[PDB]
Amino acid sequence: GRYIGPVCRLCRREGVKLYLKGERCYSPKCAMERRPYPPGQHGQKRARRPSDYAVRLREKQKLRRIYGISERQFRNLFEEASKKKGVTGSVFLGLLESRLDNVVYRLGFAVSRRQARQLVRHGHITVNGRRVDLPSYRVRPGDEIAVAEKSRNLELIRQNLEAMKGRKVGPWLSLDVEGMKGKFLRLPDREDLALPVNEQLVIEFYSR
Amino acid sequence: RNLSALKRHRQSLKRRLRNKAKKSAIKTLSKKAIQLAQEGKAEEALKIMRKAESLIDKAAKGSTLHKNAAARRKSRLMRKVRQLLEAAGAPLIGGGLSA
Amino acid sequence: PKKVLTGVVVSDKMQKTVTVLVERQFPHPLYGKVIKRSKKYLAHDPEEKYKLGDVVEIIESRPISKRKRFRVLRLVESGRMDLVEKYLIRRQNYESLSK
Amino acid sequence: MVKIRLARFGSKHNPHYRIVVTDARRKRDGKYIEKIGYYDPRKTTPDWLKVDVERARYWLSVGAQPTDTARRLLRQAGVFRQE
RNA sequence: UGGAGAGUUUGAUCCUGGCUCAGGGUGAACGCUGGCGGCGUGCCUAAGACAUGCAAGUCGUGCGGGCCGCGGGAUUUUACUCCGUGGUCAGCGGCGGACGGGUGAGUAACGCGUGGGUGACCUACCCGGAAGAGGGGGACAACCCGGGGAAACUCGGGCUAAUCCCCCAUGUGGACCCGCCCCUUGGGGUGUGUCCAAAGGGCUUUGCCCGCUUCCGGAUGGGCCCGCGUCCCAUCAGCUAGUUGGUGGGGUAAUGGCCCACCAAGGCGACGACGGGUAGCCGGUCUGAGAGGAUGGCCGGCCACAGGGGCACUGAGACACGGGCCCCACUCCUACGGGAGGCAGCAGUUAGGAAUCUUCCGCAAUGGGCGCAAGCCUGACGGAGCGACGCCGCUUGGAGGAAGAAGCCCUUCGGGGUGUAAACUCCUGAACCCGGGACGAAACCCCCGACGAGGGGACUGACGGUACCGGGGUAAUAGCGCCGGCCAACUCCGUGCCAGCAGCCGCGGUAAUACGGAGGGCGCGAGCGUUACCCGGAUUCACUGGGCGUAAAGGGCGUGUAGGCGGCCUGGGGCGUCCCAUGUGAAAGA
Ligand SMILES: [Mg+2]
Ligand SMILES: [Mg+2]
Ligand SMILES: [Mg+2]
Ligand SMILES: [Mg+2]
Ligand SMILES: [Mg+2]
Ligand SMILES: [Mg+2]
Repeated sequence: GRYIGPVCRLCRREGVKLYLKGERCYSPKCAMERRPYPPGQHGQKRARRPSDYAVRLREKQKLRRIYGISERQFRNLFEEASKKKGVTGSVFLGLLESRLDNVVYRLGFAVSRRQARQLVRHGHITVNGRRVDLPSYRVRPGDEIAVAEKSRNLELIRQNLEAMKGRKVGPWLSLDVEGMKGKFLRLPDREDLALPVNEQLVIEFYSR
Repeated sequence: RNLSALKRHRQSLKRRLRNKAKKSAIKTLSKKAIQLAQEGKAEEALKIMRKAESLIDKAAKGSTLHKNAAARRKSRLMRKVRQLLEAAGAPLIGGGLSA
Repeated sequence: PKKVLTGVVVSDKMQKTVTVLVERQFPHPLYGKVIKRSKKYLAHDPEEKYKLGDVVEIIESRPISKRKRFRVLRLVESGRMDLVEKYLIRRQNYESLSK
Repeated sequence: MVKIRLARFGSKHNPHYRIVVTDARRKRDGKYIEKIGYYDPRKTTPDWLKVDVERARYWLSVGAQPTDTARRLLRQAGVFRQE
């Protein structure tokens, strides 16, 4: 599954900073500072006036590329969201936002989603104490998301969790910094997220 | 290649034979009775009917003629006999008929 | 409940039997319009009683022949030779349809 | 001779039986006359045995034989326990 | 909670209109590629042919033997004989072999679906209730002695047991005829008359267990019948002699031309008979905004078939896949007379084919057959194995890291690109190694109690040293398609109407974003493409929802048959239509 290749490289093309590295994509480039244009031989020749289609494509590309979840998986989540009760555009967001790998990152245990995903695969995370190694794991509200006491030692867990000492966190989350753990309070309201992304267009890409 | 329940066959044959046999009596005896009534025979034609009746009932004790194929035969027979006797004169002596 | 059908007698040309035309009508599954449709039944009339042009009720019955499976329950009204007329002409149209 | 017996639902390495009255001659997982309970041998849930005992008593009343292991479950839910 | 359209007829336009693409699906196959797991799934073709093993038995608590043992007795003389017991082999006798499992050939039909009927019926084992088992008699295998055959086998003679067969009794009762009563298709009740029961076995032995007989009910399972529904062709229009009905038989568990005799002359069809083609039907499945279209593989239900064609026997049940008989076609044995056989059971072989699995492991679980039980049988089944065939989860790293190596590609020779990508620093640690290690299994049974209720006890795991838990631990796989427009993605060479591309429109004739290569780019990712097929879009068969002056389409015109349609008022009825209740609509699926 999952991407694996040049990255603060779509921080590019998709036209806008995705923090996919995070740690660096904050400081003289998401690559996106030095060259704010599409990749490849042609990427700074005069923009082609893009089609109604193109537009819708890129936009979903953008959104998906942010959580680095794969097309297959992304699509399933969307269809899930459609058939579900309530405003489908939003719910979808709620749902992507419930993936453990994302929440691990939203809580700050890692500095990126790709790094966050690894901490999940490698047993470093718990949910309500019991261990969980699925990035795709669906976090529901009331769930407690711990660092694994056995993992609490490593230079990484240290550095990132220390970094959090000053830091503020998601209205829909809570985070006790000392005891290396978070709570997932509620699923995020569209407003709570600041995503560089117009979801109504994504819905539109899954019409025709 | 040797299924020992072809024993079932062996018995089936024995049973086939025992049945065949009982039934043959029943037929040949009924014939006899209705033939005798066709000739107006108080004593002798019932005397025989009465045997045939019995022989049928017995047949229905086990597998031969079970049921009310029994009952059918009895009915058909004691109709046939009864009618044939009033179709000539003479009514009386003995027998399995309610007068 | 044994089905009860009501129709018109269009044949007494058989002993102890009548042919009864039962019309039925309903909405057509796809096209909506209420359409008519009918069926002849051969019904049991043991006292050769009902005649050409009677409207009768017909009742679901223990079989009498291959195709006799209804008995004539009662009579609704006599006379209706228009209905028989309708059937008969429709029947004769048929010659004027081959080669 | 009709039967109270087990009927295999669930999946592979995931048995869940249904406790059913059915004709003796019918296939294991086939058409039954009534469901009257269930049973999860691996006890994965608090809810691992359940039996409609009024119903179990009816079918017994009309003479259905439980399997040996069906009756085991039946007894455990107190079908036979009297006074 | 639901509905997107685009390309292509012209110099241009509007319109008709077809073709084509974008989406979804599949038991797939094919190409390039291919790491791990769970759960599904896998002969769509020849219902062709099949080597081999296995797929249905079991009961010694129904019965008597044969063969191999062992042990006791009678006689004190050793031969002969009685009893007990262990193997083992069939036989008689039971219950099962009609289930389970396989296939879709045939079937356009009461086959299926759905709703009803049976006063026209059956149901072994199970449950409940009423009442019984008292006398006699007989035979056939086994075993023994003969004969025929190469073999399959087979003919005769003699002995014998029983829960095997018969006879008499008893008749709770039931059956039948006739009558009468109620009820109404053959449903109950009643009276003469007649007829009909049984089997024994075990013992923890006078009192229990397993059985037997008659009958009334229950339960489950089935037969038969009926209304409605169920594909294409009218370039198939007439069809029919058991034909349609009757009366009387026969036959069945039971109705019925189901069959037969006799009589009558009828039955069916444009609302599509008859004929031809195709086809198992459904629950469902896929698609669609829906109406609809398409479909019926896995799973569940029904049906039908067991090399092809007949047919009956036995039985509660079969006209019986692993029973029987005959005809036919094939294969095998044959001493040429005769015989054996039937994977559309699990594996497997071979043939056909674009294509479809292991001659595996286990009865541990569930379920089934016999058994009082212990148990035995169970290729049903529970698992494992092969295949990216499908779905789902996971990996091929994470954070740093230059105004930015080399190489390669572009270049107005300044430079621009691949690119934070690599290198390189730290970090984590798929795989792999070590240690522990399941649930699935508590019953049958035994003990206590009372063989009940209830309590106590023991045996048992194919999967499997697997899942899962703990410890250790290596930076560790990327491919395929596409970049003229529709359609997301552009440049240099090569090539010169060639070689080639191509879903449609169309590219190529020396400057090709369309061919081939390369840099770069878009898309998806253990996959990606291709081909085939289904629905979509297609309001392009238009019910929802189309049309016919010139686009395809008004019949050359009438007459009027069936049929369709029918002004205004009032009344009955209540068929259509509408409403309330109620039954039905299994499970799976949704
Ligand atoms: Mg053109
Ligand atoms: Mg033109
Ligand atoms: Mg042009
Ligand atoms: Mg067009
Ligand atoms: Mg048109
Ligand atoms: Mg024209």
